[PDB]
Amino acid sequence: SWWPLPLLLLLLLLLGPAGARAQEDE
Amino acid sequence: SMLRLQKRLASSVLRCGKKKVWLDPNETNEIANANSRQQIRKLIKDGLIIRKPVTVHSRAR
Amino acid sequence: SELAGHQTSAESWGTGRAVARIPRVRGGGTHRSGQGAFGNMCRGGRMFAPTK
Amino acid sequence: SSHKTFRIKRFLAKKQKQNRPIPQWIRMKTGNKIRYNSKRRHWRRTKLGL
Amino acid sequence: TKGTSSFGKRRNKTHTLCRRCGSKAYHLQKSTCGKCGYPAKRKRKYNWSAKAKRRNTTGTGRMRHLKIVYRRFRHGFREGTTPK
Amino acid sequence: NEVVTREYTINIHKRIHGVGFKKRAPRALKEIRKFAMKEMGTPDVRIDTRLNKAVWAKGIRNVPYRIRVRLSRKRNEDEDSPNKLYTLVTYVPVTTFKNLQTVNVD
Amino acid sequence: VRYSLDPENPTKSCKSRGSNLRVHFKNTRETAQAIKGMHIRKATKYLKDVTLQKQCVPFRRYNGGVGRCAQAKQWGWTQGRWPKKSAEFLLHMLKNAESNAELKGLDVDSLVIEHIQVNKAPKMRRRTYRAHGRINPYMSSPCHIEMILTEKE
RNA sequence: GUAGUAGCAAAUAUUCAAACGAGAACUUUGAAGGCCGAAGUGGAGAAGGGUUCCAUGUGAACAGCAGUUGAACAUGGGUC
Ligand SMILES: O=C(c1ccc(-n2nnc3cccnc32)cc1)N(c1ncccc1Cl)[C@@H]1CCCNC1
Ligand SMILES: [Mg+2]
Ligand SMILES: [Mg+2]
Ligand SMILES: [Mg+2]
Ligand SMILES: [Mg+2]
Ligand SMILES: [Mg+2]
Ligand SMILES: [Mg+2]
Ligand SMILES: [Mg+2]
Ligand SMILES: [Mg+2]
Ligand SMILES: [Mg+2]
Ligand SMILES: [Mg+2]
Ligand SMILES: [Mg+2]
Ligand SMILES: [Mg+2]
Ligand SMILES: [Mg+2]
Ligand SMILES: [Mg+2]
Ligand SMILES: [Mg+2]
Ligand SMILES: [Mg+2]
Ligand SMILES: [Mg+2]
Ligand SMILES: [Mg+2]
Ligand SMILES: [Zn+2]
Repeated sequence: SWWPLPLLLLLLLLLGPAGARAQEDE
Repeated sequence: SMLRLQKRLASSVLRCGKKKVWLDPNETNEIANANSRQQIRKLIKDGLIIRKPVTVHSRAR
Repeated sequence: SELAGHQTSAESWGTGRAVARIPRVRGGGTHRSGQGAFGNMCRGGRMFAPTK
Repeated sequence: SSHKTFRIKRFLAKKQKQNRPIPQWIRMKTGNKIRYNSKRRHWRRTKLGL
Repeated sequence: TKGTSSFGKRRNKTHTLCRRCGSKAYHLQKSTCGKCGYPAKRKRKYNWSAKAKRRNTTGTGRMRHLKIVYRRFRHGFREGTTPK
Repeated sequence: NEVVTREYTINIHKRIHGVGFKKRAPRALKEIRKFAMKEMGTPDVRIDTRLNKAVWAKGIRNVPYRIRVRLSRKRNEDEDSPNKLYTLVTYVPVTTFKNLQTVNVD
Repeated sequence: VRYSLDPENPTKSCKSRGSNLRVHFKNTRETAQAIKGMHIRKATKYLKDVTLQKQCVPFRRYNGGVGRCAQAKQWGWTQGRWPKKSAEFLLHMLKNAESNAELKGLDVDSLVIEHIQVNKAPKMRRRTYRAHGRINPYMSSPCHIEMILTEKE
């Protein structure tokens, strides 16, 4: 009888980019 | 068949901790009949729940 | 249409994420946040040369 | 916050009013398509935060 | 520790419920309101956020008195009672 | 049908060998259930709390090397188990384990 | 309702069905093929042994990463596993199918299992927490069960 | 498709029996074996959370296994 629970909105957030920067070729 | 109420309630009545206050699993329904401090104070003074005296830490050594 | 083909406000992420360069709405929580904003090819975008 | 002012207790009074389920006779009316309370709020997940 | 383990330090509230618009925006450490400008005389609205005018101009409340001025204008503000 | 009662010594020092310290003494009781199951045929084994106290009375990593137990086979009723029979293992004390052997005792 | 392969001697065949039951689909498929065609005396007796881990269920189509076992030599195969909860619910339907065989008035020990279908249900969704504050879904896979039981004439 | 795969591995730990129960590795009691060891895994508050407190009832959700349990759901109470 009760309405189904959860299924709330996400809200993706920023994450680290380009893995381990490390050292660029030069 | 759920004595967690009577678990806590004797500890406030005996004025001692929860880890000790016990005897008689055999009279299970006799304890679970009761639900109040009035009820449980009868049950202390006739012998279903005892103090279980303190563990020993002798200084004789 | 005349107005409010795009009432919304958005800028685009750009490069460092794998999505695309359509503008994406700004915010979070409400699950339209992050979706495709105005333009032709999006849900809730304006039309192409909104009729006058 | 366990000791507080009166404006908050009026605000918090109304949020417990809101926070109760749907009776089973409004659900069986005519002119109805409500199934539940969507404005239902649970205090672990969604704070009201004033 | 720039992020998570210094979000645990968030403890005191700056914005608080105000009394004219009531939207948890009343900066206690200045005593002003960011939404409608409480100690000022005038209701804060600007022309760069059209939706904010749309959120709080007339029509969205009740107009619980301003409606029946429109009702009385349909007869030109009568002051008698009725015939029997 | 059979209601026999025997008495056993069980060399726990070999039935525990290499079971680690924090796991040692539970396998003592897993093995007695494996011991009591095999010796009587029946699967259902209930051991006494007196038997539990005797095993555990020197910690979980120092089990006594041999335990003179008593194997009794009984039977269950009253909207019963699908089994007819079961076991009630009980702890009989003896000081030293020389010259003793598995003697069927009524 | 409607079944795949509605039977060919329909008064002389009883049927049972299950929908929206919380188990794993890929486990329930392989145990259905072990069942299929076995007599209902042996269908009772086989699925007690899977819960007792004495006799396996071979994994024929959904085989990825299942370890080998000893008991797939009854099946001409290598990889077997011993699913409890597939066997728990699939032993359930056979007693429900026994129950319908009682009411119609059959000879319930001539009953072989003619047809048994297991197909995926609308899957229920939960969420768990991976690294960097990224949600990834975490969902069930329930399955619908049908069966037809036909007398060996 | 990957896939019944990674994975459910931080901080020493469970055991035996008994009751209710369709149903017990986890719920309750009882005994043993334990650890926190007074800068506590203890007793109480300020901030913030706002009914979470208590009781009873169910077991479709949810609790990343399970549950006969709960800070879940349902009903009713309590803050002088
Ligand atoms: O955790 C990470 C970390 C490592 C790799 C990634 N990347 N890079 N590209 C990626 C694509 C997919 C997934 N991950 C990715 C992200 C983070 N660390 C880290 N290490 C080295 C440089 C920068 C950082 Cl932040 C911390 C630092 C301190 C010691 N503990 C670990
Ligand atoms: Mg605009
Ligand atoms: Mg549009
Ligand atoms: Mg809030
Ligand atoms: Mg730091
Ligand atoms: Mg003024
Ligand atoms: Mg493997
Ligand atoms: Mg995780
Ligand atoms: Mg986080
Ligand atoms: Mg695995
Ligand atoms: Mg692996
Ligand atoms: Mg019992
Ligand atoms: Mg029972
Ligand atoms: Mg220590
Ligand atoms: Mg502390
Ligand atoms: Mg509580
Ligand atoms: Mg109940
Ligand atoms: Mg669970
Ligand atoms: Mg509630
Ligand atoms: Zn204001």
